[PDB]
Amino acid sequence: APQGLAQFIKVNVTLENGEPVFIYTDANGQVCQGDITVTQAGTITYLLNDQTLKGLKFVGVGFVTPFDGIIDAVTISSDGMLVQLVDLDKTPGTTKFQFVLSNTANTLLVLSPAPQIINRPQ
Amino acid sequence: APQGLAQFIKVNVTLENGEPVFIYTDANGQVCQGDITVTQAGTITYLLNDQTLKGLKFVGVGFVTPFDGIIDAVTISSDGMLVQLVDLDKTPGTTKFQFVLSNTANTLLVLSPAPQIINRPQ
Amino acid sequence: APQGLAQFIKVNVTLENGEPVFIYTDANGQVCQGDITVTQAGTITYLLNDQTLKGLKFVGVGFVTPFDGIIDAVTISSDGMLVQLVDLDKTPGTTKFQFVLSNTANTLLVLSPAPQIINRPQ
Amino acid sequence: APQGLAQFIKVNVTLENGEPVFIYTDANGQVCQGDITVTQAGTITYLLNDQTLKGLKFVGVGFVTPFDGIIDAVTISSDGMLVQLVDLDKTPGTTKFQFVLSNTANTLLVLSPAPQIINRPQ
Amino acid sequence: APQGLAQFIKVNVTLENGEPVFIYTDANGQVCQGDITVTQAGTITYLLNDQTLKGLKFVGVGFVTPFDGIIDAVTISSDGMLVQLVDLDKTPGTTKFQFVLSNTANTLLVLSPAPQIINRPQ
Amino acid sequence: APQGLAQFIKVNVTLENGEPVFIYTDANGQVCQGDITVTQAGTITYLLNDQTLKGLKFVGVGFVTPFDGIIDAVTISSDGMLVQLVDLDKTPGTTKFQFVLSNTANTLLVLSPAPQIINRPQ
Repeated sequence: APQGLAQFIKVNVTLENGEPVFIYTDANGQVCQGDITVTQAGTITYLLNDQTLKGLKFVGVGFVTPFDGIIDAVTISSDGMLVQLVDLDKTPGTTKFQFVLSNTANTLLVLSPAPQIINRPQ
Repeated sequence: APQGLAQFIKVNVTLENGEPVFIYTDANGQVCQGDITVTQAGTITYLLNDQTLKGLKFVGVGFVTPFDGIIDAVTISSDGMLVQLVDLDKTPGTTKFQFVLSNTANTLLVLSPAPQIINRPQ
Repeated sequence: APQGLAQFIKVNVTLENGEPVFIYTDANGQVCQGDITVTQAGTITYLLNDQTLKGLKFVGVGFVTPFDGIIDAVTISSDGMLVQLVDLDKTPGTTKFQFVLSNTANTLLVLSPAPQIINRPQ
Repeated sequence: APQGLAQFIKVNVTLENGEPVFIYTDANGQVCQGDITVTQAGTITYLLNDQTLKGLKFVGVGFVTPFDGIIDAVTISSDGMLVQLVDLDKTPGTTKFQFVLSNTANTLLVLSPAPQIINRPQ
Repeated sequence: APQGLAQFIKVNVTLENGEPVFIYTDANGQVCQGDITVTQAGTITYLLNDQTLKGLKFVGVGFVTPFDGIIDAVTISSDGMLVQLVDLDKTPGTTKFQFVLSNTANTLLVLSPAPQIINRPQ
Repeated sequence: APQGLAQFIKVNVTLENGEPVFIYTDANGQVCQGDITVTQAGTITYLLNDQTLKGLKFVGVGFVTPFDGIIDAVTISSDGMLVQLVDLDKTPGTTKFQFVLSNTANTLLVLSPAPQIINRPQ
């Protein structure tokens, strides 16, 4: 049976001037800008590396256009260290998303800036 | 003992072209742009009026600069229909925030565009 | 647009003879008896100061007559340190409530004794 | 190995004058007043029969003196229809408790009036 | 009114060769094999003694034949240290179950091997 | 940067003789036996197709040997319709797992029979 592609990205979070900075690294340790092109059905797995000392945990992935069909589903691990996106790459187009995280310093949710997902169907 | 100000805003959510649109209304039914100036300690209470048929519920309020001290705390009701912000208005400045909501159509979180809170301390 | 009043009360919890004692303090540090008169629409914000070493967290606010309309809604912060009441002060009358808290020593919920809210509509 | 006693009580909840009324029934269908004497180690199982149309669910059992040792633990089912108390009946004495329930009409927790548990150790 | 039997079993969990081993002990400290015969209506209370250093907590009790009527309900404590089974012992027969636990080392759930419950109605 | 393989399996659940039966189908609609061989790093995405009318939802994936390193992580969607496994395929070997699901008919968790994951590292 046919298998898609699994992409793996680390979401490193540091503090600069007291506020979070999101740095994505790829499977080669390279800092990457964060946008992703999806060229066939598959998954995107994000691992949190929280270096802020603010107790960050993922609570989900947010979208200003959540019904656009670019991302089919979001899954989250029980410890808030992993989120995975399912992208079946049938609907062509682009969508902006932001990571949503809790923190242990206060009761505000933390939002990343928004990368883009770009779907290029087969 | 001294009492602050309680502001009340309705967060109306409709769908246009299949995607959510956030319309804030004030205590007089007037559509307001959404930014808020806080001029003394108090609270901001947001009531959800979901007209999307997508089962929206608040899950919190997100911030790209969550440690800036403009908003002290966020509280949420058990039904996801209300969120309240505590703003003690000691730290002057401005912050951008986005509502974070779940929906019953898919597993993506929904983000509003970002209003600003502006603190003007006494 | 019209703004209500925001009241702020600290819920200090100590142990005496091994059991919790609830002491409310107002915005001037004064110990207050705990009952509140509401004279216009607004909010009541309760901040937990747990000095018991029993890991108390708010889980909500309970009522023996929960459908009486005196309190419209309860919101809670993710860390269990804040609860807020919405009181629109349309329904005149009085209601008794008790704080409900979890603790880390055992699996029993902790209840405060019951203050009263008294609504005096405009 | 030695076995304790398992008691079973139904917590029937009706509305009278728009507000909840708690009626306990025993294993013979008899209305009982609600206080329980425990004369050896065992469990007390409470089954909710909600006839209010307000969507009641147990969320726990609350105590004003939660560290008194009369009740050792509370367990709850995932549907909120059952709560069980563990009473090892080593500590003699009495304690007052109140059921704590959520409802689907509003975000206030519902509290029962308080029965007593009376421990008479072997 | 008629009272059933309350059975109490400790679920001791150790690590051998890096993996969990479940050892049940009865009310006399005796290691028992784990299967239980139920001869009248009652409850079975399982207390977790986690000696693995892996932060185990019960999250429930699982069944491959969950609709067979042998066990009527499962309740769980808020700290994950206790699970209780309600067995009304009307339906005669046997069922296999496995404890389900979370752990703090990873995001996989932990399953015990399966004991049997055997119902012998009165 | 290097990309792994994403496998997609549907977990169809029917009732036969009142009890759940798990039928896995692959990306071609073929019924498959359920065991999976993993030959490089990647993900396994399981979509629930519940045809039981018992309101099944995934709550996680359980393991009798959860620290064996074959599966690195489990993620779950908010609606309980998807679970995903991360398998980095560094640790060679095999592990047995069972799906864990809640249901709306009773408070017992539902367990599948156990497929195997077999890791063959590159």
